[PDB]
Amino acid sequence: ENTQMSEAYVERSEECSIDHAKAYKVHTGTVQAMVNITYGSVSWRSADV
Amino acid sequence: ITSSDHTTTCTDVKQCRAYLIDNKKWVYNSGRLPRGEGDTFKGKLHVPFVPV
Ligand SMILES: *[C@@H]1O[C@H](CO)[C@@H](O)[C@H](O)[C@H]1NC(C)=O
Repeated sequence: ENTQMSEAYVERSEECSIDHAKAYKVHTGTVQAMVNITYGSVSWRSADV
Repeated sequence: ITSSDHTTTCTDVKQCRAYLIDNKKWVYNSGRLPRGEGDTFKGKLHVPFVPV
Protein backbone atom coordinates (compact mmCIF):
# COMPACT_ATOMS: atom_id res chain seq x y z
CA GLU A 1 0.00 0.00 0.00
CA ASN A 2 3.05 2.32 -0.12
CA THR A 3 3.61 4.81 -2.95
CA GLN A 4 6.74 6.46 -4.39
CA MET A 5 6.24 9.64 -6.46
CA SER A 6 9.26 10.20 -8.74
CA GLU A 7 9.92 13.65 -10.24
CA ALA A 8 12.52 14.77 -12.78
CA TYR A 9 13.03 17.77 -15.06
CA VAL A 10 15.66 19.23 -17.39
CA GLU A 11 17.66 22.40 -16.69
CA ARG A 12 20.77 24.03 -18.15
CA SER A 13 24.04 22.60 -16.85
CA GLU A 14 26.75 24.76 -15.30
CA GLU A 15 28.86 24.39 -18.46
CA CYS A 16 26.13 26.15 -20.45
CA SER A 17 27.52 29.49 -19.27
CA ILE A 18 30.83 28.83 -21.05
CA ASP A 19 30.28 25.80 -23.32
CA HIS A 20 27.29 26.51 -25.55
CA ALA A 21 26.47 27.03 -29.23
CA LYS A 22 24.75 30.15 -30.55
CA ALA A 23 22.24 29.65 -33.36
CA TYR A 24 22.06 32.72 -35.61
CA LYS A 25 19.89 33.61 -38.59
CA VAL A 26 21.98 35.39 -41.22
CA HIS A 27 20.73 38.09 -43.60
CA THR A 28 22.52 40.15 -46.22
CA GLY A 29 24.39 42.86 -44.36
CA THR A 30 27.16 45.33 -45.14
CA VAL A 31 30.71 45.10 -46.48
CA GLN A 32 33.56 47.09 -44.94
CA ALA A 33 37.28 47.34 -45.55
CA MET A 34 40.37 49.17 -44.32
CA VAL A 35 42.14 50.95 -47.18
CA ASN A 36 45.77 52.09 -47.17
CA ILE A 37 46.36 55.01 -49.54
CA THR A 38 49.45 57.01 -50.48
CA TYR A 39 49.78 59.55 -53.27
CA GLY A 40 52.42 62.01 -54.42
CA SER A 41 54.60 62.98 -51.46
CA VAL A 42 51.89 62.18 -48.88
CA SER A 43 52.80 59.31 -46.57
CA TRP A 44 50.63 56.23 -46.12
CA ARG A 45 47.26 56.94 -44.50
CA SER A 46 44.45 54.52 -43.69
CA ALA A 47 40.86 54.52 -42.47
CA ASP A 48 37.86 52.23 -42.30
CA VAL A 49 35.55 52.65 -45.30
CA ILE B 1 4.94 12.35 17.28
CA THR B 2 6.58 11.92 20.69
CA SER B 3 9.23 14.23 22.13
CA SER B 4 9.97 11.91 25.07
CA ASP B 5 10.27 8.20 25.79
CA HIS B 6 6.90 6.59 25.07
CA THR B 7 5.67 3.07 25.88
CA THR B 8 3.24 1.87 23.21
CA THR B 9 0.62 -0.86 23.47
CA CYS B 10 2.39 -3.09 20.91
CA THR B 11 4.64 -5.82 22.29
CA ASP B 12 6.85 -6.51 19.23
CA VAL B 13 9.31 -4.11 17.58
CA LYS B 14 8.42 -5.39 14.11
CA GLN B 15 4.90 -4.00 14.57
CA CYS B 16 6.18 -0.40 14.83
CA ARG B 17 8.23 1.94 12.65
CA ALA B 18 10.14 4.82 14.25
CA TYR B 19 11.18 7.81 12.13
CA LEU B 20 13.69 10.27 13.57
CA ILE B 21 12.84 13.95 13.09
CA ASP B 22 15.97 16.07 13.58
CA ASN B 23 15.99 19.26 11.50
CA LYS B 24 18.95 21.00 13.16
CA LYS B 25 20.91 20.40 9.94
CA TRP B 26 19.58 20.48 6.39
CA VAL B 27 20.47 18.15 3.53
CA TYR B 28 20.77 18.43 -0.23
CA ASN B 29 17.52 17.42 -1.89
CA SER B 30 19.11 14.20 -3.09
CA GLY B 31 17.10 11.96 -5.36
CA ARG B 32 18.06 9.12 -2.99
CA LEU B 33 16.34 10.57 0.11
CA PRO B 34 12.59 10.61 0.83
CA ARG B 35 11.14 14.12 0.61
CA GLY B 36 9.75 15.70 3.76
CA GLU B 37 6.28 17.16 4.16
CA GLY B 38 5.41 20.72 3.15
CA ASP B 39 7.85 23.39 1.98
CA THR B 40 11.11 21.62 2.76
CA PHE B 41 13.20 24.22 0.89
CA LYS B 42 15.43 25.89 3.50
CA GLY B 43 18.37 27.47 1.66
CA LYS B 44 20.93 27.52 -1.13
CA LEU B 45 24.41 25.97 -1.21
CA HIS B 46 26.91 27.40 -3.69
CA VAL B 47 28.69 25.05 -6.09
CA PRO B 48 32.42 25.45 -5.29
CA PHE B 49 34.16 24.19 -8.45
CA VAL B 50 32.19 25.88 -11.24
CA PRO B 51 33.29 25.46 -14.89
CA VAL B 52 35.59 28.23 -16.12
C1 LIG C 1 50.22 51.26 -45.09
O1 LIG C 1 51.41 50.95 -45.84
C2 LIG C 1 52.66 51.25 -45.19
C3 LIG C 1 53.75 50.74 -46.09
O2 LIG C 1 55.04 50.97 -45.54
C4 LIG C 1 52.72 50.65 -43.78
O3 LIG C 1 53.87 51.17 -43.11
C5 LIG C 1 51.47 50.99 -42.98
O4 LIG C 1 51.50 50.33 -41.72
C6 LIG C 1 50.25 50.54 -43.76
N1 LIG C 1 49.04 50.77 -43.00
C7 LIG C 1 48.46 49.84 -42.24
C8 LIG C 1 47.21 50.25 -41.52
O5 LIG C 1 48.92 48.71 -42.14
